[PDB]
Amino acid sequence: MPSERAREQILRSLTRDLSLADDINFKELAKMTPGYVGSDLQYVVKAAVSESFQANIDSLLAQARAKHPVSQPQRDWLLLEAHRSWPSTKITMEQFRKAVSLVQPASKREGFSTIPDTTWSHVGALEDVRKKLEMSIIGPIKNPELFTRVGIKAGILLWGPPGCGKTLVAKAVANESKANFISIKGPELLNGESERAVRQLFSRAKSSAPCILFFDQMDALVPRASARVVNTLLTELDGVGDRSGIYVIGATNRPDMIDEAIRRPGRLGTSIYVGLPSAEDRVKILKTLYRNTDADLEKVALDLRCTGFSGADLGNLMQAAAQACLERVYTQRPVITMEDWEKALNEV
Amino acid sequence: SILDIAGVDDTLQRLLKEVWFPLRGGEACEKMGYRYDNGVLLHGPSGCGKTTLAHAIAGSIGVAFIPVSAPSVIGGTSGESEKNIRDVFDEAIRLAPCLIFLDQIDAIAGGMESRIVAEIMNGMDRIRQNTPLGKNVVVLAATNRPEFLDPAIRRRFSVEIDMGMPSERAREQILRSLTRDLSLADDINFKELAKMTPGYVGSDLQYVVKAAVSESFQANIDSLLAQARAKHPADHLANVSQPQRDWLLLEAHRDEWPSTKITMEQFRKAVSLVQPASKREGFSTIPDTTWSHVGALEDVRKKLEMSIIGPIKNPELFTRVGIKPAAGILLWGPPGCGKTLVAKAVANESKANFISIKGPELLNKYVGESERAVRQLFSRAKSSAPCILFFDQMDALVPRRDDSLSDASARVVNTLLTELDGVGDRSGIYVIGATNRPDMIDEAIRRPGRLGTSIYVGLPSAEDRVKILKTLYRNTVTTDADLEKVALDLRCTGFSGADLGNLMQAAAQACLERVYTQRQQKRKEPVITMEDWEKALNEVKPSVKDPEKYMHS
Amino acid sequence: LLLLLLLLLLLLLLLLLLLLLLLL
Ligand SMILES: Nc1ncnc2c1ncn2[C@@H]1O[C@H](COP(=O)(O)OP(=O)(O)OP(=O)(O)O)[C@@H](O)[C@H]1O
Ligand SMILES: Nc1ncnc2c1ncn2[C@@H]1O[C@H](COP(=O)(O)OP(=O)(O)OP(=O)(O)O)[C@@H](O)[C@H]1O
Ligand SMILES: [Mg+2]
Ligand SMILES: [Mg+2]
Repeated sequence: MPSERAREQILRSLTRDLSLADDINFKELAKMTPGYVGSDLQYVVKAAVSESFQANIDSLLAQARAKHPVSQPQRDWLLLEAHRSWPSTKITMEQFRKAVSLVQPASKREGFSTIPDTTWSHVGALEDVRKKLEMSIIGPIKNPELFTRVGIKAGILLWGPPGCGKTLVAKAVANESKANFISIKGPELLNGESERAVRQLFSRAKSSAPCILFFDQMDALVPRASARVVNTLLTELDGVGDRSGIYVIGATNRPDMIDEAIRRPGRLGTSIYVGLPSAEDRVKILKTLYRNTDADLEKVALDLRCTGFSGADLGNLMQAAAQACLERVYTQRPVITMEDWEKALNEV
Repeated sequence: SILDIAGVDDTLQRLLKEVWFPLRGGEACEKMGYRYDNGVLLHGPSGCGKTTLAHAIAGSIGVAFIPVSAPSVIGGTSGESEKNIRDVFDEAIRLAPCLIFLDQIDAIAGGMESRIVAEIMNGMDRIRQNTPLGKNVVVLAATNRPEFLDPAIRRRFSVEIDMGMPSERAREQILRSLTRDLSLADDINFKELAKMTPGYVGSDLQYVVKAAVSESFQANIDSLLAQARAKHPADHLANVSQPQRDWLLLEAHRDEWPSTKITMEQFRKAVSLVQPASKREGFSTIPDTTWSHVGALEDVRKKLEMSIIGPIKNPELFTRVGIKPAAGILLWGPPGCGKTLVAKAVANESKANFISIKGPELLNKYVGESERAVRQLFSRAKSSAPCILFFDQMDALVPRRDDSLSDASARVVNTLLTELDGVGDRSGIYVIGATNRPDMIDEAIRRPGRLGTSIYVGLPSAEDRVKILKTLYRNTVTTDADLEKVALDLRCTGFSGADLGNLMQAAAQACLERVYTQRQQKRKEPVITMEDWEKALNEVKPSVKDPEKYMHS
Repeated sequence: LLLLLLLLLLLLLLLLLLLLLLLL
């Protein structure tokens, strides 16, 4: 991808003939668009110009609504049909900031993402996992030449119950080391075109180094296509992380549903168990769902029954309580009460 | 006119700043100094009002308009086809600003065929060149199949407007707009009409109005028929059915209507008579099974009435307590216990659209067509939301991905897994799966977002069999006190729902044998008696020999 | 010009099922 400095020229080149403003500095909107490319910055210019022309339309409607005292969009066409001028404005740097958010980068269609904002504060527990991560993936990124002292010279594996932050852990890892993050699903890769996508992921990562490739549900990609996807992946997991800084992270449920060749010294290293959050973490996990729609939350969940319930399994508890909540409403003829939770702990 | 096209408020908002502006306010672009290369493309379901909207907008903008029909381009010579196209892009440039509408573009933009596309694509570049850049020329293309367009052309259409299907608020606007020149009653609730027309498009709502008008004239036809009958004393009254006589009576005169208004009862009748275009193909008829056909299974009924039937009827009441209007349920248990019965009751008691898949019905022998059937399965399920997808005997559609699976069903399991991921929480699709061997179904199908809800339908208890036997006997017509004794008998220890149905059939057959001998000792009404149940209990054994196998999975 | 009916080819590529053998 174009570098942060290189994107300044593209923004300036497209807006060469556009009436700009002194507040527009081609450095602020460049550092906010890491994954944007030439085809994406093209649409950023288009959105801002159209957004600037929106003032010329809204003002024009005001100039026509006064003359003549059916939804609003239909009224706009009728008002402008009677007339059948336009002040020359300039693009505001504020509009450029809004136009950036409106335009979706094309790297999302390919699965590429910029540096994640998630840190270890968002995830819970992992006091022992963090110690291991700062030497396998996070470690040999900030120090490309310090690990040469001990003569060490390509990725790790993650496993555990589903929905337990395994994707969240990978995003946090890419943030600690300040590296790009590419999360690609297993079944989505499977398309004889499922082998080109394997090389494309590594080729994109190498051109945007440093980067981290996260293959969630990797067991669906290389279970044990039988000798095509599993063979192309091996050729890319060998020359990675030595002088490139890329480290592939894989996720699954158990460390046996993937091929043996993947789990070897030189391609994938240690296997880390992620899941079963502690009581402190589950306080915020339960409050995460209740936030959208604090007394009973720290009591009904921190008991001795909601111990083995994972993050995905904790959603069932609220839904079962919600189902009983509407049961009480009907028998008395939309608010979750404590008596709704008591009759839901033992049915989940 | 614009008044005649409604429910497109979102679409009309984009067309104002993407078609209207670079055709009437081009001076602002000239001052700004910005070329407009935006190729506006209209796409959506067929019948959403693409052709009508593009002609109402054209008449309102006021600039020169060049209607183009793809079939009319061909004149009768290979070189003449380019002559027609070269006479359009030149005319628009010569009469700029102008609007070009390429209606049904995919008909000539999927030899002579390969040269029309080249001429069309080159003509758009000449627009960007031979223009003052302050008098833009916009080319508008409409098509219901955007995927059939040549990538050399669809790349040139940066702006794509997906009209989609109207929502409840939008369908109310369409219904009011259509019934604007008609005489109406006071009971007509257009908001109620919009609620009970899901998956309808503008054309379908036009049929509903058209269907209601015919019902308003039904009373004016019966009076016309009665006059013909009073003119012909007992004519064609023998060997001719009543509908045939009506055609014959009205055929006689052919030479010789009070102005009534449409009521609300006729609008409800009109909706039933109109089948939306989205439901023409691929949807199953609603089952005749109600909750009165389902005996006991209260625990399963409560889960189904709170995850599927509930959210469909009250999407707002359930979403207040964090119950999203979409679910995935995997019914499992021993055979004959009611997994298919309750799924047929849910489809009938939810009043929603129903699609049923009978095992490996989607598999095709050609490359890709087996996976396209799965993708098309969820495409029409979204367009007719809320919809219930019932995968019966699902262990054959998503088998365990072992070494002996072949690279043909794995490509279908992966496609089905991705489609279940694409089903959103507020999508409105309720997927139900049923299987009696959960140990042969892939474990990846049970993740959240996929069929993560499991409901176990098992053998009835002794008290439970009484409810089931009463339900079966009631729907076929001993009284009810004897049914408790039969169902509580120790000989029915392992009976499932099907076994109780088999028990009732055995008693019915035992009645006929008694009746047959009864009518031989009198000649030379059949009612199932308690003595018939006595010999039916002896000759019926449970079908599920080892129930522990089906619940240890 | 005259429009002609021409004979062409197809891709097809049907997929066939197979039987395997196992050891003791
Ligand atoms: N929003 C709407 N309001 C009123 N009438 C509508 C609306 N949408 C469609 N109609 C009516 O339904 C019919 C739609 O025909 P039209 O040619 O516009 O469809 P289309 O979108 O071009 O699709 P296709 O070309 O695939 O048939 C017309 O009779 C039109 O009057
Ligand atoms: N709870 C019940 N109440 C009433 N009838 C029942 C009940 N359960 C089963 N039956 C009877 O048994 C018949 C067959 O049951 P059904 O086909 O629903 O079982 P199933 O779980 O789908 O079995 P399979 O796994 O073999 O498909 C029903 O059509 C009905 O006649
Ligand atoms: Mg049309
Ligand atoms: Mg069944």
